[PDB]
Amino acid sequence: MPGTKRFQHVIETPEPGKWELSGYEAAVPITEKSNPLTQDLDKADAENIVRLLGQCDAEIFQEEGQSTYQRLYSESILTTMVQVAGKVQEVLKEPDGGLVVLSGGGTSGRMAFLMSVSFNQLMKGLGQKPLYTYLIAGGDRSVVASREGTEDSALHGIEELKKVAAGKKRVIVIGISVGLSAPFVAGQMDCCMNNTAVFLPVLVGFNPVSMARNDPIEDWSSTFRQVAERMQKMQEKQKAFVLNPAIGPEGLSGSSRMKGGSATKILLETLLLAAHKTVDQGIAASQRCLLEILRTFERAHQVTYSQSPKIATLMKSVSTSLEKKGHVYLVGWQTLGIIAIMDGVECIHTFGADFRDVRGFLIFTFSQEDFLTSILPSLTEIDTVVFIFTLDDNLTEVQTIVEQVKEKTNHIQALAHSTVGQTLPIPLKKLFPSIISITWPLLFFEYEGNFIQKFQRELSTKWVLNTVSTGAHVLLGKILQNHMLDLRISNSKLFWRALAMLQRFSGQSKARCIESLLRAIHFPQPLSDDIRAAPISCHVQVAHEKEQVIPIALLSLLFRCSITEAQAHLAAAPSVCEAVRSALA
Ligand SMILES: O=S(=O)(N[C@@H](c1cc2ccccc2s1)c1ccccc1Cl)c1ccc2c(c1)OCCCO2
Ligand SMILES: O=P(O)(O)OC[C@@H](O)[C@@H](O)[C@H](O)[C@@H](O)CO
Repeated sequence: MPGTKRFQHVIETPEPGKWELSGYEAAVPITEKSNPLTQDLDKADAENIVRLLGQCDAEIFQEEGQSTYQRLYSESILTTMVQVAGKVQEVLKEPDGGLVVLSGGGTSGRMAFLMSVSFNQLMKGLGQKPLYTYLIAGGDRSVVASREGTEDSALHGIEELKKVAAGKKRVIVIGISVGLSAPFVAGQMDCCMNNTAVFLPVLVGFNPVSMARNDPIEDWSSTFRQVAERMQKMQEKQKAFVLNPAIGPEGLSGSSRMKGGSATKILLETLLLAAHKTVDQGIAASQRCLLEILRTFERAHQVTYSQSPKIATLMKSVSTSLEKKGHVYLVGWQTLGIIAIMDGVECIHTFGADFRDVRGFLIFTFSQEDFLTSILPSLTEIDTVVFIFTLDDNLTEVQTIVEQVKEKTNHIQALAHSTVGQTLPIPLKKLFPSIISITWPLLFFEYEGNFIQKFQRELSTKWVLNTVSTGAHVLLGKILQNHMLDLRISNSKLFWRALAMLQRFSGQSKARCIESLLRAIHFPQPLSDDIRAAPISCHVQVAHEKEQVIPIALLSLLFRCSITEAQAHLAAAPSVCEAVRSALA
């Protein structure tokens, strides 16, 4: 029948109680799993949210049990990180015709960009020509934009990679997809494998390959799973690498901007630093060099969440403000400015949030007096501003801008990074009551820019910001258990995540879930055989423009009713969350 093919790969809903025993749960990729630590995340108060998300983030450094999935500290992963450092070094010693590309979509794209800059800085500092570049689904504009639709074309990934690989002779492509999921990446990797004279593909993600996506890519013939299975075979002769440790599920299910973005930096910074440090010394990279850096990143988590109670309070001020239709501003310098901009933007697609609700500023790139005259006027008593800097920044810009903001608003707070025994100039000191200071012990550093100091702080800020943004919106009641129910379907992955959420919360069959989702999407047009048979992009393009697609589809199933009936029920309830909660009872 029509639609049987497009949905061939979908697993049937299990009958109640045999979720485990049907083998459906064992097929849910780790990156899409519900994290059991957060099954009651929607009931936690602010301090528990922080405690629960800090605990989920720490799963990154947790070791393998005794059967089970390799992890970051497993010897198969570290031995792969070594071999990859090894190949990065071959390129470092022959920079003529050599290039290192870091490519991802969404947050994997954002991460790739940061790291390409840093390692380019490092090489400038040594007087060598920069060898790093990034690639982000949707071009470079995507780095600071919410643009979830762009990851779905393989050809587009292959074009972008063909532009940048110019007339180079040895190219390392590090494709980053947390879920081993994005067709953008899949196409790059497959292309590298069709020309291993020039290309070396390295695939980075956090699912076992056996959970990689296996649904058809619209412009391509292989699935992500097949591409990855073929890379893994090539690794035996060291012509491709798959670097995929499990790091456990996300605190908010499928939200791979959190743990997944963090692990991506931890994993790649570690490995590239190791490679640079050890070329200088004319020594091969080794597990022991990687470990030093890895443990430093793991100290960084401890150091960061030891400041939890102040994180919980920044959380509340952020949540309070948005409950009143207020706005929230994130202001910081150099690379922490950017990380602020990334976090705010991600709130758009993650929570259905307006660009103004949580916006980030770099001193989007609005400098000292430009921000004073432009943004400063339009503030208000309920808003919130957050300053993010090190005590090595122009601390004179800092004090100024806060002084003016303290006039137009009082819900300020800040995030400050210091080496130990650095002190807060007394004007600045006095403007912040409960302040978030994070002091970093002395560490001896090989290079001029102190790149390891940079990485720790970027990462620690990421964790604080992500925990605040996510926590703030959970507090508002917009998350259901640990799922975001009311997402906007803007790509095929989210299409599937929606369908899985319908199977999970409805318990009804695969065919009914799918029918209800397509009706919801395409309403007011009815299911035709064309629509049943259409490629997933057709449903995505139409869902992307609508509101409450998933809750409307769920209600339809629970009440066993039409789309007309569920829509009017929804509009006759105080809110979405309210209506779904009641219906779930
Ligand atoms: O497209 S898939 O090959 N892989 C999908 C998913 C697969 C899958 C399987 C069970 C439950 C949820 C999900 S989501 C995938 C894999 C890695 C990273 C992200 C994503 Cl979306 C697929 C496989 C099976 C699916 C399914 C999708 O739709 C969801 C409902 C269950 O059936
Ligand atoms: O790295 P992946 O699995 O290929 O995910 C690619 C992007 O969709 C992902 O980063 C997404 O943008 C974020 O909103 C996840 O919270």
